[PDB]
Amino acid sequence: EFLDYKIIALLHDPPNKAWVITGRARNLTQQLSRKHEKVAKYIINQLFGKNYSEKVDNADKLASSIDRYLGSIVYKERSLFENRSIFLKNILLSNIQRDIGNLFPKDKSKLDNLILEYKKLLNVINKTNLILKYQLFYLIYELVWIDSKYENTPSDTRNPTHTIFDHLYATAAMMNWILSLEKEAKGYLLGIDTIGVADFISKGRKTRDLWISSYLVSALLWYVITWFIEEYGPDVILFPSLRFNQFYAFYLLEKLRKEGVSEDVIDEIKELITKYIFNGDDLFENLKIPPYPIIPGRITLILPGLIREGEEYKKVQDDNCFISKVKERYNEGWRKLIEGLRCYSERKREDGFWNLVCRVLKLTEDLLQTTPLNIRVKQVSVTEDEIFNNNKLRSDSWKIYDNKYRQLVSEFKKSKLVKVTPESRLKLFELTKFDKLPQIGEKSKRGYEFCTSCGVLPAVVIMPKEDELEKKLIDLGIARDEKDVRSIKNMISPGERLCPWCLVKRALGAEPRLMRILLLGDLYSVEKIVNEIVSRDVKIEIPSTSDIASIKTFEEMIEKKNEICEDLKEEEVCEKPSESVLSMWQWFNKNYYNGINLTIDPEEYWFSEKRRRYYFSVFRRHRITFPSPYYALVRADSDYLGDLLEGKLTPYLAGIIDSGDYANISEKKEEVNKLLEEYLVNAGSGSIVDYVKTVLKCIRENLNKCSCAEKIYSNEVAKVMFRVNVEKANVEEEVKNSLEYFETILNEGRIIVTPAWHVSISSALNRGLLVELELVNKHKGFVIYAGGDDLLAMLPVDEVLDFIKESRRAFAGFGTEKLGNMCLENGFVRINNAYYPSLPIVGRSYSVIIAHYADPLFFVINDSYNLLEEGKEIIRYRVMYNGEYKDAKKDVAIFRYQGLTSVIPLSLKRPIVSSVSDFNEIASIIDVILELKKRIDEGRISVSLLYDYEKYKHLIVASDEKYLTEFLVKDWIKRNSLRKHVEFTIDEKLYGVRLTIENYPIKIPNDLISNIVYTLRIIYGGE
Amino acid sequence: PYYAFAEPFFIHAITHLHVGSGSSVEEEIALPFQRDELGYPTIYASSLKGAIKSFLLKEFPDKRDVIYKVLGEDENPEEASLGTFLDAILFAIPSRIIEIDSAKPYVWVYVTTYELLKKVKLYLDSISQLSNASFSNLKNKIDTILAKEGKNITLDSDLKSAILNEDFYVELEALNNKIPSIINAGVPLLVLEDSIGREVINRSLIRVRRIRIDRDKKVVETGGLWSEEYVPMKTIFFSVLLGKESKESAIFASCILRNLRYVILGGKETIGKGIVELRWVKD
Amino acid sequence: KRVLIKPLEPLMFRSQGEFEPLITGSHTAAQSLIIPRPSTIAGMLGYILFNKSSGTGDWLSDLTNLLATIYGTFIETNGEYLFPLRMGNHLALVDQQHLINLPTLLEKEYERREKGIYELFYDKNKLFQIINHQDRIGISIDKSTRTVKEHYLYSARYLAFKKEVNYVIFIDNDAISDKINGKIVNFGGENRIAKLEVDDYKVDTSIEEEYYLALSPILIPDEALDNFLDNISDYVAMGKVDKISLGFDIANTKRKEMLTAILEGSIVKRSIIDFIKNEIKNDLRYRFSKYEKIGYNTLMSLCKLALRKILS
Amino acid sequence: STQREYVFIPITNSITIDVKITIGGSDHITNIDERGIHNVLVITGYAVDEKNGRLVPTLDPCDYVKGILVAGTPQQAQSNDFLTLKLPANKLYLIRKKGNISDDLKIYIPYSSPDARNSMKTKPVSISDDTIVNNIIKEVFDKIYNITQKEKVKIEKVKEDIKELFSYYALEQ
Amino acid sequence: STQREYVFIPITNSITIDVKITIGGSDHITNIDERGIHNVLVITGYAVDEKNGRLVPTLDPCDYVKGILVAGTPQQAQSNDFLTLKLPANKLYLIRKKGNISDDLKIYIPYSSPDARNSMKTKPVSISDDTIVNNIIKEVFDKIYNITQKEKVKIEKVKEDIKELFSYYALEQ
Ligand SMILES: Nc1ncnc2c1ncn2[C@@H]1O[C@H](COP(=O)(O)OP(=O)(O)NP(=O)(O)O)[C@@H](O)[C@H]1O
Ligand SMILES: Nc1ncnc2c1ncn2[C@@H]1O[C@H](COP(=O)(O)OP(=O)(O)NP(=O)(O)O)[C@@H](O)[C@H]1O
Ligand SMILES: [Mn+2]
Ligand SMILES: [Mn+2]
Ligand SMILES: [Zn+2]
Repeated sequence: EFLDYKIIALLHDPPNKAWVITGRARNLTQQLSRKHEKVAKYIINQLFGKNYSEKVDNADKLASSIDRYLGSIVYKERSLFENRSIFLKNILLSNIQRDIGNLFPKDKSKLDNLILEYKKLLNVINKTNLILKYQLFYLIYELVWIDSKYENTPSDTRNPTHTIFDHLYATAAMMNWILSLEKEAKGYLLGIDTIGVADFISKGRKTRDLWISSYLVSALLWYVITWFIEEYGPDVILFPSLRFNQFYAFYLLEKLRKEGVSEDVIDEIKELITKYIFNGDDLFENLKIPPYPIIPGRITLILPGLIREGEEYKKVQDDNCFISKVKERYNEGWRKLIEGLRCYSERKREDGFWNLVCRVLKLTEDLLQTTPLNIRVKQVSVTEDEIFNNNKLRSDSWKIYDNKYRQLVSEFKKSKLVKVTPESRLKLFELTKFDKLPQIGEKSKRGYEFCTSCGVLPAVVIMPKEDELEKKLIDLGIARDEKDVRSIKNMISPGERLCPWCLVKRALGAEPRLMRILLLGDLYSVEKIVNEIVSRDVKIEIPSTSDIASIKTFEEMIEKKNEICEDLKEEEVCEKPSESVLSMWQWFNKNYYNGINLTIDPEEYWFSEKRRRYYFSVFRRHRITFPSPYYALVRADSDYLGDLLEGKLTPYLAGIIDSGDYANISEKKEEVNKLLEEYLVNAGSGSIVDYVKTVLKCIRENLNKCSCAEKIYSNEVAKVMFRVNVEKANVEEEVKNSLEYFETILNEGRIIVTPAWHVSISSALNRGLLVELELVNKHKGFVIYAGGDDLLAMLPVDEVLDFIKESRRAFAGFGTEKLGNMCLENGFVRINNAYYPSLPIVGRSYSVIIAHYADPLFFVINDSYNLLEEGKEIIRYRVMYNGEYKDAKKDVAIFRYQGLTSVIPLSLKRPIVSSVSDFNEIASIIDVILELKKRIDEGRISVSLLYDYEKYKHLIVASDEKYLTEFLVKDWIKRNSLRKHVEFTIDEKLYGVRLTIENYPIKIPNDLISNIVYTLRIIYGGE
Repeated sequence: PYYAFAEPFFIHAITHLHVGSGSSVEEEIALPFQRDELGYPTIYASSLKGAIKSFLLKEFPDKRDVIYKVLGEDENPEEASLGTFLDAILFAIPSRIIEIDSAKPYVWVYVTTYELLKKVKLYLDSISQLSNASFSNLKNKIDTILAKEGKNITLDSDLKSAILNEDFYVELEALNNKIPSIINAGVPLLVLEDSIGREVINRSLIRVRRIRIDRDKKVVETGGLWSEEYVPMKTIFFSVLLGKESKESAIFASCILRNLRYVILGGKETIGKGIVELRWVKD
Repeated sequence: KRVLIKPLEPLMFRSQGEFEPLITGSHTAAQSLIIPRPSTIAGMLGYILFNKSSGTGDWLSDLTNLLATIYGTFIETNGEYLFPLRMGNHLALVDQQHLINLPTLLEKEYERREKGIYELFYDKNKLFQIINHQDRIGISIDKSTRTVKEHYLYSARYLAFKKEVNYVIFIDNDAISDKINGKIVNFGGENRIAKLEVDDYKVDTSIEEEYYLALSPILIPDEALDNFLDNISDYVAMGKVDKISLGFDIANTKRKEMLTAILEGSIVKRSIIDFIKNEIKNDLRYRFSKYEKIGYNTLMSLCKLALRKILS
Repeated sequence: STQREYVFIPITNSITIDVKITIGGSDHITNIDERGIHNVLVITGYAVDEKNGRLVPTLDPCDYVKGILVAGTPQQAQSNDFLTLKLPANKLYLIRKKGNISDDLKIYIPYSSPDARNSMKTKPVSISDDTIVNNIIKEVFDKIYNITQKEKVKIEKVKEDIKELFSYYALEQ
Repeated sequence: STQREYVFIPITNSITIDVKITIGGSDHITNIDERGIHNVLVITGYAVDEKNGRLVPTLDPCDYVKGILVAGTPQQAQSNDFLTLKLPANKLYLIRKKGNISDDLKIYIPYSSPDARNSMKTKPVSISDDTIVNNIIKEVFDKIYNITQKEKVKIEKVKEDIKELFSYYALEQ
């Protein structure tokens, strides 16, 4: 029968739930006639009503920790543990509140005017599609909320840990269970993990290969969840969230274009998408795809144990249904993409390259059957035996998630003990032993060739070396004429051997609009899309490493538009933009109509061996700094975000509390006790904090149970007698359960994770991602994969340090720029009065590879990943928390320049921030290196500075007084001089910091100032 | 057969040398030398073979086919070279000596560690009783020396004490009574404890700053300053050339290797940083 | 019986495919395998024992026409013995003792087990105390400019041994032993050299524990592939499964055959053994017989020096 | 918590009953849910003397005992000869843990004399004669956990895993 | 033929005495010759009691006891509790094999029965704190082995391997 009654779960709480409760205006009372239920009933003016007997009695009392962190009745009272104030605290920090103010919807009409846009954006959806109305409303609930300048709301004022919507969007997650448990008692946790994503991104020769490999990861994982968001509604996903997802917004308005809909109401949501889910750009319509891969290649689902094919729902019929479903859907998406590619290429039997692609696809189908990217799927079951005392909830049922989630992650960890590579799946023994491989192209004189892009797979398309191509490309089978070589030679450089998979990658890179075969899925035919693409032809320019290395050269030619052009005037560098080619590279996109043709290959003009002397002369005659061949590969991964989703404290104390320290956490009782108690007592807002801290004192030093339940109770009973209409109290059960909660928290040693925790972390991850998207674009960078926690960009070697600093600060919500529509504010993310949380507790590491543009991207990406993996686990730098010099592991920045390495600690504080004060301390060492590089460039210091610190280093690391070392560095600089009457000293927190390493080939100076000067050596070495 | 005969030879630096490695270390030098696994200065076999092959192609242009056969071919490189060089390993480095004793005046001395001699013996043991050319006396000398590992040993001397490289006092002791010199340059050799020997050695290397001057206003250009590292003149390396049995390998060993004293190794040759004298251990 | 391979200098066992300046606007690079594949040792020993009148087809035919059942390679430093150990993307050298509690360690519950294996690969690992990658950048020089050619630059992560290191194989026939004694060979890629010394030894073979250490890449016969990659948990406790190529044959100058394999250092569950024998045809059994003669399916157990083939 | 005991499962049937319990505690050591024997206790370093059963301990960790933590009290007529152990109960090497133990347990373990009266040499043995598999299933496996023949109409999966899920090292001395 | 003895090595100096007279027997198998503590052995499934110095087993290969095999009879006033067994020397799992295998082995093992009373939190610990470790030289390495400091001027490297070649999981309670 028809189901998914979670539209009732999404409007579960009133829009003024913290203004209705703790009334300031109260005018809404006398002009709309329980306190917060007439409000939730007047916001239901579209669809199915409410059932306070089915949803709120159990589910909302399970989605958030607030119920367990308060107690069933005080979390339900609305009236006892009160505070006339209102705040909104971070989830990871309970110190930084937010002034909320109130110019919210205050009237029966100025709120029905929110109902106006809830109407309009839900009036093209008939009841034909029971889902699509919900599938639409779910996303833009927030969009229409914030489009009106209404400040967002805490979860509820007794515990402002959570916000209004994550407490509302984590309702439906548990609602899946509420609906699949009332019937046949099956709940599931589906987890999709992609195997060898790093090695996959590592395979490629050009940046377009990397970019569409990351896009293949994201699209092949978006395909499988297309069905999950189309069947069980949207709220089936926890990681990654979709509250601010570009992929989901794109797919949503495409599904809106389905069924037949005017292009006149789709714009009313497209504006909310371009404005908030994006940051102003509408290039995702002129590109017809989402511009960046954002799907994290590892995803968690909250499923109800149901299915379709009974014309309606039905209890799932197997223990292994979802696994088979998702594996088959994954293979299905892959083969649909490859067949749509075959058809799009057959649509172009001309152009040479497309013709060669056709010619070799038909030879490699039975090899191209296999997907190039295996996935791991693990599930976990839960039934009513585990949740209910046959009529109600249970005690230790609230912890059932924190147990099943941990079981799931445990099996993920165990299965990750064996890595199988996607190449091991193929059958090649006979194809290599017995010459069977299709060798269209040249022919190897050693059996077969290896793919130059892949490295392991044999090569199908072999390209002759650049000595005479046409006289070979034509007598061989590559090309047909002279015109088609220029288009084959346009994508496959001479000498590029290609395996079927990497050749398919090249094919997709030719026009990356075939991705809509996967990006949408389930929605249009595999041929609708090929027709759409062959109709509106659009070419995209993906930048090579040569384009990134030559960024400032291009930039300095466009500020001499004709003053440099008249010199050449002939070689199409300064000639017309012929077509309307656009691209995802924001700097390329914002600088195209500026005189100079940005689509030239620097490997042709100033990186060539027949030219570049002419171009050296041309640049000499114009004050053009001749380009460096180096670019910055900047990678970054979050610190302990796995443990953080597991509610562990290694995110909070990185290096102090090892992950191995959790096996028997009985040892490090002290730091966990300290910080957890701090967080808990600060998580409250109101007189409730007294109750919780005195409970904690009753938990202090194994004090007592059944005894100290009076001092805490002589205030709880005081509070229930402090009102006029209380009904019943079982304080015996309730205060005991309240102490049992914190006792479990401390005994285990981790904040018990509820769905609201996950959706809050995931939403903040996506929002920080939206911030970093425009931070990369602020520094002429090219994103290969920026998804949430991690990042993989390519920037000039010039603004890598600036970007590192500002990115590591914005990850913690500390910045001064507006980054589109998003104006981050000291730990939060302000979006036009909406204060969304951030991750100011999570550290973040950073890898930087200064690479020559001709360096093989395989080893470059592999070195980047291996640094960011080995080093963060393997390095220890001095830190003090609680006033004691301890060690620390994560949250650093490693640099590498063909042999030089350096590490720059990013926090030097283990609760990396705990006050609003320490927000500026983040990346403080980096601005010092930036200032010092600001002095070296302008000719106030000599680079001899970077070769002269060794002599002072002996003295200074054996040195033991502060101001002694102060003067010592001051005079070391003052032999290369910095200034007249010196003004730039090192800030005296940098000394005594000693970096250790667990005996690895990564050699490093044991001190932070020598590492600062090696970072300067590495940055310069690439300029 | 299959490396029948071998030729070990000494690489005596006539000028300073700089076989470069990019910026391949974590020191303050920006153009370091090629480093061993022990951080000592080494010459890779690629560099040694490439330089020697280039030199021989220039100065024996008629023997180009013999040289191609022994050392490889530019194109049609589907014919394995029947000759090979081992990595050149530092055998001895000159050091400035302020000697206190012996009544004999010395101002520089050859210095080694026991790690260096260990690798030299590794090269040497793997040839003699395996191949057929017999120079066991050198191996016996190196074994006699390696016996005393763990104490600064002087060789062929009466020193008993010295300041090395103006910075290190060391107390020496003769080996037994007397021994044939392993080098023929009449200068004492000292084998030092592997810990003070490497400080002395890394103070014997030449680490210079260098400057690019603005050609008109005679000042340094901004950022036109870097560091380089030369192995000092008179330094000695040690390598072996291994020959697979063939006819033109005999031509190599007869016509060519018997007229090779001086070649050019490494780079920065306009500075004059590559001249080398090859002494074969056959005299 | 035992053959110690003593490298005289850094070595290069190339892990990947193409290493040559094919594309003009790009450098080339390479990374060495920590342990040489058994095909390398086999081809070296054959080169030492070459005949000019045999085979010429299916190299392992006339290769095995000279060898015994070579037993997989491990690391001896100074009489000490180290043994590979492999995880997802990880590879660690450990000694005999640290392998004992490994079966029970992987069945410890979540946090205990992860802490255990994580300490096994970052505290007990003795690799970076005895072997480190020595990056060697090389160039070619055009004799017209005496400068570098266009982008003819290459990296090659060599294998530098900080102390004395041997590679240890065991060989059955003794007439082979006293004909390859003291041979200077071209052991590995890009022309590096190693020495061979042979010493007769004694280690037992017939052992069947629950688990095993793969001292060599276990080759999977490509007809058991899908019958293997659906139920990976049944045969390997931890390690890496990878597509490999058997190398490069010298007499015929071709690249050898690509097969799926279980890389050395992976721990296999005894279920593997019969799973191979019961899922291979006699015609493929004849091929894999030779594949084992050269040394590819070698198992040691975590209790003793338990040398064991798989098919044989 | 509870107390569990020490049993080897060879081709021998002499281990029928000295564990006098049929229900025990709310926790259960080995459970069976139509996939075979689960929660197998593995003991490393204790050779067996299968006839005149008294497991003489060895020193070599390359022998094992595929035992079960057999539920209950050691008949309260033994342990003047046995050993016994109250573990923190994380140390027991239990195969394929189905449930979750709260690491609290005590284990009584039979034991024997070192047997210095003949050269020690153990041999590996597996469970032969699947009919004797069935009969040891009868004598010992049935009357300890009686959910077999209760819900189990599937013997092909519960009697043929014990085929080789239990292998040991017998001395025969 | 001779008989050997596997004396424990905890953080404790309860290893000052195990045998009556200095050396006694004819030959020893464990050797200290210039480059390592050869032929040491590691017993598993057990644990050491640093105070009340004896063995206190805890059965899993996760736990292990590292002891040296010396030729002596245990104090002549005990071996009511000291294991005395005999193995064919190839179940003798020796670490760092260097010497000669005897094939007729007899061992004495310092050990007390578990006598379970405490929750045996069995915690490993290094062999370090050089003040503890240096006085051990001529009473654990020259009270039974006069061979060192006779020819050996190589004590600190066979000290380097002392720093690691012993490891266990003690009792602590
Ligand atoms: N959409 C994406 N595109 C590219 N890279 C991604 C994407 N999502 C995640 N990654 C990266 O790929 C890895 C994903 O994690 P993971 O699932 O462990 O793959 P892995 O690194 O290969 N480890 P494993 O799955 O065990 O093989 C991380 O390094 C991410 O930074
Ligand atoms: N619970 C989780 N949910 C979603 N993605 C996760 C989760 N745990 C880890 N990942 C991602 O999967 C990969 C796991 O790599 P890993 O490095 O172990 O994660 P991690 O928590 O960041 N550990 P580390 O980066 O070393 O501090 C990374 O790409 C993570 O972003
Ligand atoms: Mn991370
Ligand atoms: Mn990681
Ligand atoms: Zn490829």
